[PDB]
Amino acid sequence: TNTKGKRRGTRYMFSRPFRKHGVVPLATYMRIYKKGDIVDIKGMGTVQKGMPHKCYHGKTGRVYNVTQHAVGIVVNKQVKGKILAKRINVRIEHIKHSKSRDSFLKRVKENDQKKKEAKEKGTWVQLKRQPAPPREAHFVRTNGKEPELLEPIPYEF
Amino acid sequence: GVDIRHNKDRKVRRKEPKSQDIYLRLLVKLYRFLARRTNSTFNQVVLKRLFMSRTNRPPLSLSRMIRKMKLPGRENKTAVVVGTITDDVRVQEVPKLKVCALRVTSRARSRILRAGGKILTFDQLALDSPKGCGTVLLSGPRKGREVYRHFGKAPGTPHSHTKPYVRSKGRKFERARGRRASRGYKN
Amino acid sequence: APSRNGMVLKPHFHKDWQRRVATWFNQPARKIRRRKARQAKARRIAPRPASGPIRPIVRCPTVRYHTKVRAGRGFSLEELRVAGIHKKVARTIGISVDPRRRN
Amino acid sequence: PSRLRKTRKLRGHVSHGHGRIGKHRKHPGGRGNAGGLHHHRINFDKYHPGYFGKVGMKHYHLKRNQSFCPTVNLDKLWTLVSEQTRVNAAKNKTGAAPIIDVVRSGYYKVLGKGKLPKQPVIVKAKFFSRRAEEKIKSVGGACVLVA
RNA sequence: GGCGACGUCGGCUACCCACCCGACCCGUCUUGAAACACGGACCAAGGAGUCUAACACGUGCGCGAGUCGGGGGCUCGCACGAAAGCCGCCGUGGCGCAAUGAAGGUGAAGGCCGGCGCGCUCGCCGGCCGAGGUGGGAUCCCGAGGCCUCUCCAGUCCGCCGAGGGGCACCACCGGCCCGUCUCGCCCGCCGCGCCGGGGAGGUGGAGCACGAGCGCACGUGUUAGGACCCGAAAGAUGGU
RNA sequence: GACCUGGGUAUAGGGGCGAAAGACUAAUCGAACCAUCUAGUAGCUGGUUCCCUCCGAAGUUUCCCUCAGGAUAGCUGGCG
RNA sequence: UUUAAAUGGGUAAGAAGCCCGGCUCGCUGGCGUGGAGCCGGGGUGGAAUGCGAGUGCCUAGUGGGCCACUUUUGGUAAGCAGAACUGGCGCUGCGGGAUGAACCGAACGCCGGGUUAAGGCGCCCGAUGCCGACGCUCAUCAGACCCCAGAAAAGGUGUU
RNA sequence: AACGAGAUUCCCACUGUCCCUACCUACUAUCCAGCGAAACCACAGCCAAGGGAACGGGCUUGGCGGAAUCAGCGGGGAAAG
RNA sequence: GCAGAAGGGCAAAAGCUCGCUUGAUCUUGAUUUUCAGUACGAAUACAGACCGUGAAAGCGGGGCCUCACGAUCCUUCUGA
RNA sequence: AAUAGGGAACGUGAGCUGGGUUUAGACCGUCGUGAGACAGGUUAGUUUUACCCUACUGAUGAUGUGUUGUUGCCAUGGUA
Ligand SMILES: [Mg+2]
Ligand SMILES: [Mg+2]
Ligand SMILES: [Mg+2]
Ligand SMILES: [Mg+2]
Ligand SMILES: [Mg+2]
Repeated sequence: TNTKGKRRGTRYMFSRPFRKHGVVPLATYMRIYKKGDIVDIKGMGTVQKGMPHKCYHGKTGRVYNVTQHAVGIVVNKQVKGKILAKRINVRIEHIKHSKSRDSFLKRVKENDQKKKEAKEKGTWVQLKRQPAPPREAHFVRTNGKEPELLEPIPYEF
Repeated sequence: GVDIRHNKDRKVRRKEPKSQDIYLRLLVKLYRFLARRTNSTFNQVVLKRLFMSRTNRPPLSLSRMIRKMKLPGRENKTAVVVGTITDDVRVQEVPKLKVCALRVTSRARSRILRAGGKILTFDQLALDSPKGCGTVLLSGPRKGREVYRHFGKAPGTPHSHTKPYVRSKGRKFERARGRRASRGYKN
Repeated sequence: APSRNGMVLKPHFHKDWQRRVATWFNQPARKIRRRKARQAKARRIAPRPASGPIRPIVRCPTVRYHTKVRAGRGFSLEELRVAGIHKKVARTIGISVDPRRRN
Repeated sequence: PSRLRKTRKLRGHVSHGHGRIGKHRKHPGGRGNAGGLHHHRINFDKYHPGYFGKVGMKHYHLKRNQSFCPTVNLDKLWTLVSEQTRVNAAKNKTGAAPIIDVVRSGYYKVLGKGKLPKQPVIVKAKFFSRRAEEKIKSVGGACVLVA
């Protein structure tokens, strides 16, 4: 019916984007992945060996195995009525470091150095974040001039 | 109308035993009085185990009880089990521990008493320690049943280890295809 | 026709088994019948011992059972030779005789 | 107990607990183990793997008496004799080790299972394992063979 | 606080009637039936999930590393007694207590200490215990501290208690053990020196071990084989008129 | 007149007889009638008997000589 | 197809974390290197809202569906054929749409008082029996309330 | 050639087949004395339109709606078998 | 241009020419794809061997990737 | 005068007829090895029931006027 073949709906996503073809740059290979690193999957098109599947392109998993040319990644995959932790072996060119935790690893750094910064000074800094509050009762100035009158323009073709 | 629930909202525990044993009903009337009146959680755990099935109240061998009471600190407390105490043949000597159970067996209660021990019921447990103070309550291995090793994923599933229902263990009884790499596949 | 996890069974009922059924309703009445046949025989041979002759010592054949001792059929015709009693006089005095037995 | 079963409570309900649409008839999917390769195949794998095919050698006329040996492992080795004599030998007179023949208890081969107590024994059996011969020599015992 | 007799007071159902409002004939297959879909003129009686065998799980009971006389036997000849009771060197046997390999066959205990062989990735002796360890874990133990009509002197009690400890069952993980195979390697033993026996170290296959939970009996549910919830073919065969 | 007809007699069921229509064989014939195997089989139609309380679907997945049927996962209830 | 939304998909928002010191390794190897494991130790307030959760066994029925916005394929079209998302009908009464499977409101234990939703208020028929406001419109085929149950191009010195 | 209870076309003769129907006769039907069934039947029985399983008798909105019956009749009951 | 259908990919190249070769070999598991998360087929990351090639880093267990195929029983050959 | 076009379950078979179509006999042509096939041709081929309910058509009568009779009026329906 609808051709259950690997690399099927990937006319555009296993394609190098535009005017970035050629042999791949070398800092991609000089990336260091350890166990528990949070990596995100993006299959390229130049390297043919370790592309995961189109099910995982765009998703983000965790490293449990490090090999000579690849990395074992456990990702969550949505099958019909449940998710499953699938462990997929992906070569090193199709992954990169996900920055998705690195705004949390900055504010565990600047939180604990600021926690003891008030412990030595005796204050109540309240380092837990709040979402965007309603605006402060401010006081606008209209110094000298007048608010400009605008009116809806007529219709023309 | 109010919400869109699936109506769980009927808790499916037990509020009284299905057993019509009148001696066991007197223990419940002893301990559901104690559970609502003494502010101890010992008498809530003992009271909910008197409700439980014969399957959920497994037996406890006499060698786990002396293995789980030779721990540091347990030397002069009481062994409590809502369930039976069968003996181990495997054990050679028995200490002088103080126990308490529904129904110790005949050979096990001969061996505790030779060694200087003392068997109690839940009646004279309640008069000695009403709060449950100075007790080590134990349980038998409730997944020790042969029923639980047929439970799992499915025998043909890969990495299953699930023991299929065969009418006779032996050659020619569920060993050919789906069990070895030659005859078709191995699961 | 099957269902989830259960046995795979071969019931041997594919034959006209309802004409060949055996009901043990007479089995009380045959136990008191064969008691009376023991009692009415025990007084017919009145001085003689009930359950008849003396039987020999016999070791059971197999690897499973050769540790145990069983009553036999009769004496081998060389015991009666060595014990010194005739083989046609042995069974009339109360001794079971088995002529096909080797020691 | 006809009173206690489901058919006295299902009485008044039209289709007796079987459905309007499927309307349970006689034998919808065959009789017995029919279709174990065709339309009941997904049943026979995942619950009966191995059901189809030869796997071994044929042995005509086996007897379940030549291949007979019951086995005791060493935890149940001192329950073959009295309780009076596991404690009789232990109270330090001499090296008088009691006999334990398993063959009058109904066993042939002696297997291994640890924690044998430190008393010397002699044990009469027809067969041994190489663990059981050296758990006994570990407590200064002897492994005497019988036939 | 007031009012009312020999025909009046109160009352309701399978009573009858009247009015307002609402209201199509049920069963059935079906996406949908009031249907121009089928069955139904009316009434009484009959009328359809049963038993038996096997298996699974749940529950109750008895005993429990065991368990069960079901087959026999015993008792004086008793209606009820085609019962009940008993046996025990009648437990033969069944199921469980050990798995595993096609088979030959083999066949489940480790940790701490001290010593020395090149403490040499390899090891050996002895003692001490003895079913490992990690993370959660009901319950229990200890608990600084705290809690009452006048301040210093002391003991049961009680409740609050930060923290600490031992951790049941179970779950996840690591380690070990047994059987089959695979690679790698050296050593040991002699009912007799071999196209012998035994051991090691790694990885794997198993329905395994890692201080046992089964058995018998009853009931409920589910499935199966039997006429199998009830009724229904066109047929096929055997022997006859 | 290859005529009409009585009684007697012969042929019998996968057989008979047929100036042929698959006609006729006891109101039955493209295989009689009786009894038995037999309560044969049906994934197909019809029916399936008391009350109240609580929970409450699916018509989709994968395989099948599969397409009016099953097995399997989902959905449900019951027990904990 | 260079560019490229909205809607959408994954992940993170802590003690299973952060840090320090030490021991193991037969892996790695200029290196007391690298990395894994292991032991001991140090300090918990780490988005908003809501909610008690976890897990196991047994398991019936079902496996013909249909509809409506929105997005879509085949088709001249269809109360047609086939998909996507959500709701509903089937399984579901009630108020309204006169009528009704699916529209619109709202879901239902048995009743009294109150108030509304959608829709309405000449009379059938509850409620405008208001001294309702401003305009438009004359039909010899007037018009008249989602789905929805009848119309187009073109034209009129008919009137605004 | 002869012969067809065979199929067909024309012509003569003849006629109610037709124009186009009419009248008479018997036996009924019809009424009475006697005797007397059966098929069939959810409940039943006046319509127009609307909606609806798209062609209602019942339902909605209208039209309207007097007992009890007799001889006929073939539209309907998607009439019966 | 890459054997052929398309799409993706590729320039001191995955294309052209040349020099060597047989890794298109032996063996155990895991993972992915379809999926019930069963099998086949195809594939990925390893590991232990024995090898090729290159100065070496290395690369290589069939074809630049997406297809090119097949249970039980039976038969045949090979293996200790 | 004109010989307009349609509808009413392609109005109308318990109203008819049975020519056609559309069973079973037979013939011919083509097709098929054959049994047989062919909106290809030809020929011969059982057309059941109303006494029910309504509708329609006629026939008595019913309600009301105290009873009963004669003479009348026209609501409404048909209409040539
Ligand atoms: Mg019901
Ligand atoms: Mg049911
Ligand atoms: Mg069914
Ligand atoms: Mg109906
Ligand atoms: Mg809306």
